[PDB]
Amino acid sequence: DIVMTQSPATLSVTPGDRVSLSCRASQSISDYLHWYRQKSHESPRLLIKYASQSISGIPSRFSGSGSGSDFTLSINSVEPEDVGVYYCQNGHSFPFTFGSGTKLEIKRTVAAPSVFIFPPSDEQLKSGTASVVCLLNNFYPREAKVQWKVDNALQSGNSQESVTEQDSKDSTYSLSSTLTLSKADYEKHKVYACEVTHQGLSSPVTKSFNRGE
Amino acid sequence: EVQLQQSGPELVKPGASVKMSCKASGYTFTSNVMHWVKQKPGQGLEWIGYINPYNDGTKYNEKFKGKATLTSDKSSSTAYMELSSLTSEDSAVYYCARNWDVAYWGQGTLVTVSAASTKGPSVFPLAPSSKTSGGTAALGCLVKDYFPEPVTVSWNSGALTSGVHTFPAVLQSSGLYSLSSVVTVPSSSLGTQTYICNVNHKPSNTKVDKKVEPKS
Amino acid sequence: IWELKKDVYVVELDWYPDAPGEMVVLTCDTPEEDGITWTLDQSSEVLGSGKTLTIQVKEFGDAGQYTCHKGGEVLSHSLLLLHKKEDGIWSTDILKDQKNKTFLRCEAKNYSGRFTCWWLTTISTDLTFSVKSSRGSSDPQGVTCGAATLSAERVRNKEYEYSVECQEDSACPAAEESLPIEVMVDAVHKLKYEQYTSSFFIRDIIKPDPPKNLQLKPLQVEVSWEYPDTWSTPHSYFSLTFCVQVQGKDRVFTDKTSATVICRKNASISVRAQDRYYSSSWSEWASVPC
Amino acid sequence: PAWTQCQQLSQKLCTLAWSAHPLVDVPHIQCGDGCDPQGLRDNSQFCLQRIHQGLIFYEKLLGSDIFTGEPSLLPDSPVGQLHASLLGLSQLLQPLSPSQPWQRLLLRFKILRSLQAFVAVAARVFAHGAATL
Repeated sequence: DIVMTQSPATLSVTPGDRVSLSCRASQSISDYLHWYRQKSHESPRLLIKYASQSISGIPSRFSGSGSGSDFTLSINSVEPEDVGVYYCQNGHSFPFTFGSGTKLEIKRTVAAPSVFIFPPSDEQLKSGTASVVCLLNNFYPREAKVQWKVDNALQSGNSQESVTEQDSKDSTYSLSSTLTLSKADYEKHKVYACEVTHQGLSSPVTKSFNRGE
Repeated sequence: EVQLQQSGPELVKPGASVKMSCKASGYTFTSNVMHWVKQKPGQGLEWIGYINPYNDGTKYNEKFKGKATLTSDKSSSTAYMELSSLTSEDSAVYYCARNWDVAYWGQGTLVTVSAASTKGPSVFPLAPSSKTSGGTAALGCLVKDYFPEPVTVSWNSGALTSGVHTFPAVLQSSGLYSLSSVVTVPSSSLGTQTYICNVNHKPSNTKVDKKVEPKS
Repeated sequence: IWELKKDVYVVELDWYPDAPGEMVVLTCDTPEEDGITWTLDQSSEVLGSGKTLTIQVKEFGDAGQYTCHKGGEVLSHSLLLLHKKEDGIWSTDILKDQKNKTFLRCEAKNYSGRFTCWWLTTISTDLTFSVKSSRGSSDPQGVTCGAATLSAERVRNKEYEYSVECQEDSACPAAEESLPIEVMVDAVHKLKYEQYTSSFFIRDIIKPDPPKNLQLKPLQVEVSWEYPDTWSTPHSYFSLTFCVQVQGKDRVFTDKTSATVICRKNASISVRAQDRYYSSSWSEWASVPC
Repeated sequence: PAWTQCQQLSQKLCTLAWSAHPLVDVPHIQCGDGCDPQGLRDNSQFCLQRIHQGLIFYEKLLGSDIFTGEPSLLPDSPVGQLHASLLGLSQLLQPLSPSQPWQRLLLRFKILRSLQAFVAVAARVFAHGAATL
């Protein structure tokens, strides 16, 4: 079976820059090599076919080259909407095989998150659990620290974070941090706060609420 | 217009089989082969095989022979794939695709192989706070304790799309998933515009439309 | 060394400055062992004696006709020819290349199994050719070819044209050919050997002769003509199609052997033919004056 | 059979078969198949059965992954019409494993060249039969 090797695994690029992605085949495949991009939650989209042939509807920014075993996909001047995973594919002989992908991340200026906090709903509390949610919206870079405090005491082990993939238009991320407590514990305390630190904030930002008020 | 519409997500017991479909429109069904491709969550792509509808001829990746059976029904322009004796290794998104060079793939069918039972989500509002920008308010819905993936979440029946973030699900120690979907809107719109999150979980046939309003 | 024909050998040499060449052992054809001498070409100079003569063949001066003698009489002859391989490729100096490497041009007037091949050269003297042919290479079926001969001469520098005629031994004109005809030409210029080949199906080299008995019947004339005598028969099976052209948008096409056109004054009407069902060559034009 | 209709169809097949001609196990009608004039005279069913089998052979190749797979045929390809015409003709007469993609362009060329020769033989058969039988 032909093994398709891609490098680098990850690329972080500034918009406007030129980009080069490599793909090598373990055996010569002439020009029977295709490139795709797959964005979050979508199926792969063909960008270049047969090593260098253009696809109707794809930006002229994209071009491909190479023949035999070594191939390159070039992006003339990278744009924000280019974020995603790029795969090459052996279109030459059975079994068809795909490379492991290169994830393209876009660099943009620092943007501090907007922070919002949500108490649990009364409907949830009835069930015995309270989820308190902290939202960090549209920030860059991805790294951020969120700590929870209940009645001024730092919490540990009772929260989980989830982060979106990089936005295609604005190149930012969003993150949710969820504190899960029993209804009994929720009911015993008054002040609930999430404290955020991020490259773009000069001092930590705290959002808080007092239970039932 | 070309469409490859695949069937819905499926929760399958280990050892059982599942058959999924890919309904093709907008082109001559017998003029192309139909490939099937597997992709494990957050991983790469593997080609399974293809069928040629005209003669029902098939070609398999050796790795999937005996795991996959491809068929087609010309009368309905539908391609099918049945996977046999399933194990957790078969949990993945499966795509159908026309000839590689014509650029059309289906949207994928997510198969979860587990002995765990299906459970629909509970949906709770993340209400806009009375205390907000700057003129921007955030609100959302918490979609909690469901199994398996996926759920779909839309706002105002699909009319609200700008500013929406639906977070990836996290599998909890309970074995159940949970996620939140949020959206930012004009704070001035709160007393006027209603906000409803539409949550669908096909494996349990659960449909919930939850209105999110300022508390009290 | 390999045998081209009885007593004629081809010595294949990798050609490049400073030999090494190939060692060739010639043996006199005689039961006798003593008193044997060897000469080269028309020279009486004795080059050696003994039943064998060993030559290090490196250049044309080493090739030629070696003759062994005894008691003042000629015993036997061995002719050595050189086949040069330069940079890994066999020379093709003798014939002019008509396309990439297309040296021979072949045409067939009908589906009989008979065809003619032609080639060109700038060389005027000391040249001989030998042609062989078969249908297929594996389990080859016989094709018989006549001797090749000069057929025309033209000016450029002069150029000479040779031709040969071949006939498939057991032909089936109506059949669908599955194996092609192969033609191989042995070319010899002085002591230099070269080999040329062509491969084709008869259907692809078909070129009918021009239409016959072309005639005009004015009333705007009625143009008429007949299939050429050499074309395959019956005509109801081996159909032709035609093109009629008037000249001093003006061409008509027909499967009929007649057409009605507008004959101007001073003009000529021309007709050509092509196999009706397979796109091979159009014939040369047949003309009549308007 | 219906000599005239077969003659007209076989002629169109010759046209289609050359319509996309670029710049450049197998049933073949052999000498023994009796598709020559003398042979059609005596008994024509042998020839027609051989032509029928050739047509079914080509239609199956043209509907196979050699032709339906990558590199995809262009929308202007006449392979669609050729295929329908081969079926059309086989019908008037009597009413193979996966290929490697990198090999398909050459296989398609070879099949189409061989198809040109076959259809020309069939066209002569039907024209002669129409005119003499």
